[PDB]
Amino acid sequence: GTTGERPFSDIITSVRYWVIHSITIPALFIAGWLFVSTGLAYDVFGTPRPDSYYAQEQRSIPLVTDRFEAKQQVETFLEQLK
Amino acid sequence: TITPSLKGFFIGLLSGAVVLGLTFAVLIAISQIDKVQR
Amino acid sequence: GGRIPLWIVATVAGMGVIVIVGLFFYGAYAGLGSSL
Amino acid sequence: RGWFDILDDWLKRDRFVFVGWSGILLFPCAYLALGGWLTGTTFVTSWYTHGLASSYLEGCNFLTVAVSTPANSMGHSLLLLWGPEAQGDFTRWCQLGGLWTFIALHGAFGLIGFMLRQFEIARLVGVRPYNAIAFSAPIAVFVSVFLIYPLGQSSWFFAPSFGVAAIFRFLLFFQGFHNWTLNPFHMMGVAGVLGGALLCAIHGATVENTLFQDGEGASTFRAFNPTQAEETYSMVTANRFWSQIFGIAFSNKRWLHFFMLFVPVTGLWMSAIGVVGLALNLRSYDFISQEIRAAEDPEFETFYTKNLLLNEGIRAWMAPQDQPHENFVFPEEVLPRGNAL
Amino acid sequence: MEPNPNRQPVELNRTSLYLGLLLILVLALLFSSYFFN
Amino acid sequence: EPNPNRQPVELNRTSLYLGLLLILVLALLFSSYFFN
Amino acid sequence: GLPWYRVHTVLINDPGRLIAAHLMHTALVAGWAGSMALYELATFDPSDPVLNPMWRQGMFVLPFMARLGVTGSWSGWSITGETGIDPGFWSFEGVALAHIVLSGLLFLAACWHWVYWDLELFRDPRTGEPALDLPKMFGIHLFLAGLLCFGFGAFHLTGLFGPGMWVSDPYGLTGSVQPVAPEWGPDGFNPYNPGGVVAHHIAAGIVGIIAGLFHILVRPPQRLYKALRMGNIETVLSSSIAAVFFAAFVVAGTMWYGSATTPIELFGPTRYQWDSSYFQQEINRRVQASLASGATLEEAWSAIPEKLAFYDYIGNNPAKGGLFRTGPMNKGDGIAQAWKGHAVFRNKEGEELFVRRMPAFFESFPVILTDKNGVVKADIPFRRAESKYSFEQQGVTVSFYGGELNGQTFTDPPTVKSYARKAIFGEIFEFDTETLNSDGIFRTSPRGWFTFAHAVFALLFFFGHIWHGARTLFRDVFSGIDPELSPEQVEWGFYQKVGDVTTRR
Amino acid sequence: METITYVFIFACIIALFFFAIFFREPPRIT
Amino acid sequence: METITYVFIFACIIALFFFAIFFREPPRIT
Amino acid sequence: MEVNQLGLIATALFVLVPSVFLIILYVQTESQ
Amino acid sequence: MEVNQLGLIATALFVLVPSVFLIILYVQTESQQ
Amino acid sequence: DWRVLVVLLPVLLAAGWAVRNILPYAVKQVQKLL
Amino acid sequence: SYPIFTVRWVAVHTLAVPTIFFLGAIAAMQFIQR
Amino acid sequence: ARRTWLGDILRPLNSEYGKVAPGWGTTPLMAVFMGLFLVFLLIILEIYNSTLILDGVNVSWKALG
Ligand code: CLA
Ligand code: CLA
Ligand code: CLA
Ligand code: CLA
Ligand code: CLA
Ligand SMILES: CC1=C(/C=C/C(C)=C/C=C/C(C)=C/C=C/C=C(C)/C=C/C=C(C)/C=C/C2=C(C)CCCC2(C)C)C(C)(C)CCC1
Ligand SMILES: CC1=C(/C=C/C(C)=C/C=C/C(C)=C/C=C/C=C(C)/C=C/C=C(C)/C=C/C2=C(C)CCCC2(C)C)C(C)(C)CCC1
Ligand SMILES: CCCCCCCCCCCCCCCCCC(=O)O
Repeated sequence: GTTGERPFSDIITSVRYWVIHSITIPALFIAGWLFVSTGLAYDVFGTPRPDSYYAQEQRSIPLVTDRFEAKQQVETFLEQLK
Repeated sequence: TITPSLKGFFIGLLSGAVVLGLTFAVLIAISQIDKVQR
Repeated sequence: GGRIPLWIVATVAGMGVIVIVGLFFYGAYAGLGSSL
Repeated sequence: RGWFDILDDWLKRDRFVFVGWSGILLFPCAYLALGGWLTGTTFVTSWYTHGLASSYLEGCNFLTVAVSTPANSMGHSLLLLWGPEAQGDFTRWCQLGGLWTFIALHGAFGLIGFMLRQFEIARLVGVRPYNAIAFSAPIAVFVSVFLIYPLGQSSWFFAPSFGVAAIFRFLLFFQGFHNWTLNPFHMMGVAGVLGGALLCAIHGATVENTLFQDGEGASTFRAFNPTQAEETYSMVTANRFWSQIFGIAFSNKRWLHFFMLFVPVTGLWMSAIGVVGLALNLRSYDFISQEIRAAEDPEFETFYTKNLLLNEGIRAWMAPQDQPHENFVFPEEVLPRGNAL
Repeated sequence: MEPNPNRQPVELNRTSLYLGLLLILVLALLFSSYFFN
Repeated sequence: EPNPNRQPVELNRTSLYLGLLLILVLALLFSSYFFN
Repeated sequence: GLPWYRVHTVLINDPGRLIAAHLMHTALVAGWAGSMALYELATFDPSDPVLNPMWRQGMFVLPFMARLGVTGSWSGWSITGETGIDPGFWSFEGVALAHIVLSGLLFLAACWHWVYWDLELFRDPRTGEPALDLPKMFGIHLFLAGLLCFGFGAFHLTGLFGPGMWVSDPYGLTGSVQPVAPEWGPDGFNPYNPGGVVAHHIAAGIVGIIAGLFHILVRPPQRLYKALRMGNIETVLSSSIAAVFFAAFVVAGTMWYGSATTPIELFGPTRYQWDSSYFQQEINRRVQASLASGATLEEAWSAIPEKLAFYDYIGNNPAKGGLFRTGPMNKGDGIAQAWKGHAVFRNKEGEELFVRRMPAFFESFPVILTDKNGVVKADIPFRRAESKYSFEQQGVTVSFYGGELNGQTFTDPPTVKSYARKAIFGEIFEFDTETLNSDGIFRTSPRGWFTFAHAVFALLFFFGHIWHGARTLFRDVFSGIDPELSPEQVEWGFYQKVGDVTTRR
Repeated sequence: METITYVFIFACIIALFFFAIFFREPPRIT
Repeated sequence: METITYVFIFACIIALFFFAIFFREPPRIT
Repeated sequence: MEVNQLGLIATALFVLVPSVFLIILYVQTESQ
Repeated sequence: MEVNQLGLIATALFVLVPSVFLIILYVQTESQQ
Repeated sequence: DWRVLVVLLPVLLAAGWAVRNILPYAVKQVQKLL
Repeated sequence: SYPIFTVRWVAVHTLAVPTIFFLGAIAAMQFIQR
Repeated sequence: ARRTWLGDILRPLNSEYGKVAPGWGTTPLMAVFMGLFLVFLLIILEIYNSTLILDGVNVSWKALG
């Protein structure tokens, strides 16, 4: 009733497994943290920061209204913030 | 003539061919290496 | 092979889940999404 | 025995996770649909398509995060990364709603891949393919709701967004605009889903309370062996019980398990038909006879007329924020309201 | 010419009759309101 | 303990044709008066 | 014995009676066509193709005869309004009667094939068993299909030997049957270019002839024959159903979005023409031109053809109906009689106001009047006590240009609101509601009903494809799995390759 | 609806003629 | 006529209940 | 023509009900 | 109430036609046994 | 820009560290694979 | 005799590796202030 | 079975049941046409969708004149 892979319970109770993964897991956790704390996640995805949903005296949503000028519309909205 | 969306179409076509061909190159190599024994 | 006893792996892993989830619930009351 | 057969051999190796030829379609598309949803709900806004925050990065929680539908102005654009709208700009693609088509399209092909997997494994193992046939019902639901329905409407914008509360909004939209509870195809779906859950509970309970004593332990689970030939519970006693309790009972184990396949699968198929109608706004919204009488006779009131007033409140009150591209401005004086509230 | 050998008897047992009538009667009960409209 | 008085009933194909003819022709005659 | 859901399987190994059953089905379908046409002819009113076209009347097969060139009746009328015409034998009535005669002839042929089922043609010459050479049959039938497809494009659609097809201007004002030249360039794939429909049938028809010849002369590869069970007629059913549901999805989409093969004078406008104000923009364009060349408001709007104004009305939008609201659209808002004229609203200071139009999603919609800049200036209030924008307070008036009410102005607030409630539907029409006892509730057009039925059939045929495809590939275990199935064959690790007994360890 | 009803009944009768003649119980010399 | 129709269909279902319980095909062991 | 509306159902049942009776009797005669 | 008149004929045939089909099939099964 | 290396550095080091501790055992696997 | 790298190994890390990265990013988010 | 005049004429058309070409036969060539047809359907789809915009191809009713 086995397909030849090493049993999971044998791996996670093994010392070598924990030698590797007590490094690999916190590193991945720290990398993900830095992705957010450096601000890179906002930039990659285009997600507004708390200060850049609206212009200062603006209460209108910057809604995309054109299919083929959409990219340019976003870009114009962004300029109007800076 | 050759419009921007036609270039993008070719970009998309080429990208899919690369993904499909690279995937099958790997699958064929592995299958040659690790054969079943009869 | 069977070095680290399984019941100790489960306890530490389980408390790690509790910590991460607890931090998400703390975050419901602080900063973004807290209504304040 | 050329390269095709050699590849066949490797795809069909008995391993922890069976691969198969179907795995070439299933595993990329399933991983990408799922990874697309986790990426979007963690990081991606809906500010430019909906005027909504929708990610953990923005302050949302698991109930309010979503991968939201594209803006109404995109129509039914495929929104390919390399297409004319985003023009290969990954960031603009996210902001324009591209993750939605990404997830819906890869999810669709992943569903195909999963049903082919059910066929593939069944053929290799030697069983009849009824699990694959039953899975046709989730497929009809997905394509009717996520693809056919928005394709009949003005744009993808009106498909469901992929999130807990976004789906809740979809339910309420369908009440107020389509009067979907009144639709007999949905009612047949309700009966199939609740009838299936009933059958599930009643069958599980019946087996567990007509067991044969096949061991001495108080835990009766231990007294079963997967290779035993004998039935582990008494069909005869189960039949007597239900005949005397309810009047009728199953007597054929094969019919019973087929009926358990039949009831929820048929129910889901019926609801899918109704959503196909709603793609065209072909609703069962009204009863004409009720409306003629109520227009003429202001003392005539039913639960039917009471619910339409509820639908009218929903529409007028949610439409401006829910359809922001329409620029609905409803002054306070036009909003329907009862006394005081 | 021989008689056709592909012919088969057809059956419907009493339980199937009860199930089918119940299906039809309940469907009629459901849809009749929409036919009268 | 079955009842001994039960009998099978029969209708041959000719009687079906005759009977179907009676009904259709009666319907054709009276339908004008039903519509009036 | 056979369960009720399997009675027709007695035909699987009976090619003769299979043909008989298929003949009977073909008879029933052609007979329906004939009956449906006769019913539509007995109910069709041809007296006003402007405000009472066929698609307002619930006509379903009439548009399909018209699409391919059948346009007149033996009674002397034609659907384009021309009068005193002689269509020859191929009138609506003659098409109907041809289908009824065809149905009767197929019925007789079905009887013969059912009785004389044991034809030596159906027997394998070596083994004496009934057998159909499905690969070669496919090639023969494909060649035939290719010849017809080519002929239909080369002769019927071009007018080289035939009538052509329905074509029209972009706004559905001047449609007629016209011969169509092929479009061979990339615009031939434009769904709105009728020339591409001609080029498609010429090009695909030749490909079908070529592929037909291939499939007659070249046997299937052994690998493919065994993989697809080409000795089993049920594999053909499975793949024919897949082709058919695919085709059904395409014709549903093109009916809903519109194409050169679904013109708006035969099926009605699409919902998207309402969404995009397609007819209103054209109307405004013409009025602005009349105004540019110095015509007055009355003259500019009076020049607007009623047919164009009737397209700019939500009651002809196919997304405004209901599943159980039955019959023709005339049964709802009534039989359209006249365009009332274009309503212009103004407040007490003379600003022109614009009624906000009802979107298709909404069964009901408030009455909100805006200025050119979208600022709300008047409405019909729900709660009166804090109303700021009532017609009474804003002095809203309505004036009409063109149409029946041309040059009239109304100022009494209840009449002005009455027209404002109609204006959310677009252009305003006078309807006859008495003749059909119309109930006042919008119904959908033939474009809506056709799309609904074909999208629903396509989905259900998907399941048919899955069912019969499963039965084809799993024939050997249809009645159950092997009672001697080895537990080593389904347990893990016994075999290297799943289900392959030669890979034992 | 009444025209359709009259013709429907008439058409069923002609169909019955066909079966009564060509699909009768054959008279056998018994 | 619609009240009569609803009640009629409902009455038929109740009668069917009676036959399905008291005139079922009896389950017979092995 | 202003005919009686119930004449359709009366005619329809006049045909269906006795016809079905005969068909039932005939088919069960054949299967025994 | 101003209901669709054809609703009655539609309902009656919806019940009658498939019910009669089932009854036909059941009775001729019984006379086999 | 620089934030990408800050994000990528822990991953490279974790992959580096795993490659070290496992390399002798991966090499045996590739080999027994003839 | 057990292999280290398998199809299973790939599937596991395909899911587990971005999961931990994501938990790290969401954890940091709990300290963002408006 | 019954022989007929028409049956004798059509007879060779139903006489090669079960006959196959060996191995893979023309399967490679088939795959080439399938691949071409896919690309061709993609183009048709994306024109209709306005994802592929071609010069002088106005995917609109206004292409009737
Ligand atoms: C089974 C695998 C699979 C499948 C079915 C899909 C399917 C899809 N993807 Mg996904 N994708 C996959 C794997 C897959 N993807 C992987 C592994 C990745 C990571 C690299 C992605 C990343 C990805 C992105 C980023 C996007 C998609 C998108 C899409 C959609 C459009 C694809 C398209 O137009 O193809 C067109 C291409 C083909 C059909 C290739 C066919 C090749 C033919 C047969 C031969 C051509 C020969 C060649 C051109 C000749 C070479 C020329 C050379 C000599 C010059 C579609 C739903 C898009 C989407 O979802 O938009 C909403 C999108 O933006 N995919
Ligand atoms: C008694 C209450 C009740 C019940 C039982 C139902 C039952 C149903 N409703 Mg109805 N609903 C109700 C009340 C109710 N409703 C009310 C009051 C309203 C307000 C009007 C609605 C509004 C409503 C709408 C608007 C819709 C329904 C739909 C449905 C159907 C959903 C079927 C289903 O499983 O979809 C679940 C979805 C699927 C099965 C799709 C495939 C899913 C794949 C397989 C998932 C794969 C997951 C992946 C592997 C892992 C993801 C993990 C990730 C989360 C981490 C079902 C018949 C839907 C419908 O009719 O569908 C046709 C629909 O669109 N309902
Ligand atoms: C110069 C030669 C030439 C020209 C000008 C044309 C011109 C045309 N062809 Mg033809 N064709 C030709 C040669 C040519 N053809 C040849 C040689 C062949 C090979 C035999 C074909 C095969 C062919 C096919 C198979 C089709 C056309 C179609 C068309 C039309 C395209 C516009 C349209 O409405 O597409 C609309 C159709 C599409 C955009 C295809 C969409 C396919 C969908 C996306 C597949 C998905 C199905 C799936 C089940 C989805 C269901 C669920 C979904 C709702 C989510 C147009 C009349 C199409 C047509 O007839 O449309 C009416 C069509 O389907 N042609
Ligand atoms: C593709 C098929 C099709 C389409 C699209 C149309 C379309 C149309 N027809 Mg035509 N017709 C058709 C087939 C079709 N017909 C056939 C086959 C017949 C012969 C019966 C007719 C006879 C006919 C007549 C006599 C008339 C029309 C009329 C009309 C128009 C109005 C239709 C209407 O109100 O629908 C109403 C539709 C519904 C109420 C929907 C019914 C669907 C039910 C609810 C489904 C049942 C569900 C099922 C039982 C669930 C059980 C499943 C479960 C057990 C698993 C419209 C243009 C009318 C018209 O205006 O003519 C001028 C008219 O008087 N038609
Ligand atoms: C060209 C299409 C086509 C053809 C030729 C067949 C042929 C067959 N089917 Mg398939 N099938 C199809 C489409 C098709 N099917 C589709 C679309 C579906 C999904 C709904 C199915 C689902 C299906 C199942 C689940 C089963 C079959 C079975 C069978 C076999 C026996 C059928 C029988 O005795 O019915 C007898 C049917 C009756 C006595 C009454 C049916 C009455 C229905 C419910 C309503 C009637 C509506 C009206 C008369 C027709 C409207 C036409 C409309 C489509 C335009 C036979 C080989 C059976 C099989 O495999 O047996 C081995 C089986 O179990 N079929
Ligand atoms: C989109 C895209 C893409 C892809 C991506 C991906 C693939 C991703 C993935 C992703 C991932 C893969 C992620 C993951 C994540 C996860 C998470 C985040 C999780 C969490 C969880 C939790 C939280 C849980 C917990 C719990 C609880 C709560 C309770 C109970 C217990 C438990 C423990 C379960 C690409 C590149 C192509 C590009 C394009 C775009
Ligand atoms: C023999 C003969 C003849 C005659 C013929 C005839 C007279 C015919 C008729 C035919 C006909 C006249 C037919 C008709 C048909 C019909 C049908 C075929 C129908 C169908 C229907 C259906 C199928 C429907 C269904 C449905 C319903 C009911 C409800 C809704 C839904 C649906 C749609 C599903 C002649 C003189 C020529 C010559 C000599 C021989
Ligand atoms: C038939 C199956 C094909 C599926 C293959 C999936 C396609 C792979 C998509 C990966 C392409 C991403 C490249 C995006 C390039 C955008 C840059 C640009 O437009 O200039």
